[PDB]
Amino acid sequence: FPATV
Amino acid sequence: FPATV
Amino acid sequence: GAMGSMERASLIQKAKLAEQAERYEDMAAFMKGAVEKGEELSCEERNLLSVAYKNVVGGQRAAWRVLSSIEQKSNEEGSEEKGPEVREYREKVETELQGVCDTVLGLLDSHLIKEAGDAESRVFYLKMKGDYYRYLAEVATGDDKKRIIDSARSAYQEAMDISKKEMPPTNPIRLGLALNFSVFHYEIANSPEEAISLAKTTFDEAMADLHTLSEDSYKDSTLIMQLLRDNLTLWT
Amino acid sequence: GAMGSMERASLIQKAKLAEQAERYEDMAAFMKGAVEKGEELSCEERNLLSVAYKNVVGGQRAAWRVLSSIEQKSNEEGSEEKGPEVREYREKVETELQGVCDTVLGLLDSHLIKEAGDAESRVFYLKMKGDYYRYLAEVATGDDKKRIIDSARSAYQEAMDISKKEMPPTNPIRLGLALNFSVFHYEIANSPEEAISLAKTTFDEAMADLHTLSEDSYKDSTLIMQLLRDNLTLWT
Ligand SMILES: *CC(=O)N1CCC2(CC1)CC(NC(=O)C1(Nc3ccc(Cl)cc3)CCOCC1)C2
Ligand SMILES: *CC(=O)N1CCC2(CC1)CC(NC(=O)C1(Nc3ccc(Cl)cc3)CCOCC1)C2
Ligand SMILES: [Mg+2]
Ligand SMILES: [Mg+2]
Repeated sequence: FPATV
Repeated sequence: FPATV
Repeated sequence: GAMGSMERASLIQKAKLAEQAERYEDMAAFMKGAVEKGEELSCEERNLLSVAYKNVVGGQRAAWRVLSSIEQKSNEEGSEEKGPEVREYREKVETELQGVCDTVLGLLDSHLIKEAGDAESRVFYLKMKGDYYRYLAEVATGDDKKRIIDSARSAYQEAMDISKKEMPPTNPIRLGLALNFSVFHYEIANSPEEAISLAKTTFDEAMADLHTLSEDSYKDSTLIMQLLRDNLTLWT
Repeated sequence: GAMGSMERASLIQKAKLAEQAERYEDMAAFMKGAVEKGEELSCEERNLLSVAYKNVVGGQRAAWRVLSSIEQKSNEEGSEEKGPEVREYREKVETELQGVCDTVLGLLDSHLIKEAGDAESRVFYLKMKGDYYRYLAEVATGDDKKRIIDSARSAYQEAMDISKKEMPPTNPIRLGLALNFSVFHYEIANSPEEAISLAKTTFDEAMADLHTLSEDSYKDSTLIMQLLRDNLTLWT
């Protein structure tokens, strides 16, 4: 999964 | 903490 | 609300304790109580609210993905019929996730966003609105799926427009919004080129503004820039 | 009970799914439902029940220890008065933990233990009874603390007596019981010498019986023997 904040 | 199962 | 009798300051204190104890459901409930006092949130308090719900929904999303994968495998050719249980339990987790998303969107709509006049607060809440519609979109399969996707897009776009006018390109809120909207494009909107363009342009404009920053601001901004780079590496 | 309408087999299936999803609260609720069907549990089903509640209570214990430490520091000299919040939140977590312990002890008493006639099942349930009284003892400060400690001791002792008569010294249930009763002695009963003696004697008698085992049984037994050694190393 891609990075999110 | 010591090991328990 | 079960937190209606507790002091605002005590709710915030307990949210911080819950964070230390990794009790994120409790943390979220405390922060929900604090929001419902009706006063605007400070920067620190926005962090607590967002951390709490991110952790709760993050766990639910991870569980949903495990169950969805098992369900998908059960529907392949040669897989033995195991009955309705996998679908039922995936639906149970899904419904709980949707409930949390609805709770957060409810707090934003009643009345965090409408009272948020400063760029930092308004962009932060609109980003959250985009995020929780994005999580709804991840699990949506019905008549409203396009509207849910568009609700996320609209919230992110409004946040982007404000951020570009009101915040420097290194502002961590502006960066985190861009990171997440980029992921929305890649994972939800089937727009990988837009995702890549956004991440690249965000990274490059931030790079060019780092010279203006203190050491501590530099650390904060570069941490998020690395996440943009990580995603670009994943996608190219 | 909210699981009263679900098939026993479906509850067990869903417990396994919950385990895969790391949804231990759900796992525990499913297994509680399964127990309440009133049929005896199989070996696999005992594993599921114990895994679920161990993970739930384990998380609660970790949280309680974080909060108790903060509370203890708040009561030292020179610490600023922060009001009742730390005590209140520690109490909240404590009450939830006690609730889970009471739930498990309830399942054991109604009616798992009384129907358990085979050594493996009876020793396993009595060990669980000792464990959940031990967790109650960890947080106890009142009139009943000695009785709670003695309830744990009594359950462990009955399990030990059966295990020594009915099971080989390498049996994983016999080993795990001994490991945990040893920890009870060290941490709860203020009897570190008894704890060390038990762990050592258990380890040595197991060592001498390994020659009788298959490769797979050897792996199972030696895993727990290593835990005994780990504790001995911690304590000596
Ligand atoms: C003043 C104000 O409202 N805020 C500024 C300070 C934060 C909250 C909002 C805390 C800080 N968080 C971060 O830098 C990290 N997470 C994050 C960044 C940006 C956004 Cl939009 C959301 C979350 C902390 C965790 O590692 C990633 C960066 C913004
Ligand atoms: C037949 C029966 O009732 N049982 C035997 C098989 C187990 C459940 C009870 C699973 C097995 N578990 C383990 O070996 C581990 N945990 C554990 C061992 C012993 C006891 Cl008493 C409790 C738990 C698995 C995790 O690593 C440690 C050993 C016993
Ligand atoms: Mg553009
Ligand atoms: Mg002895």
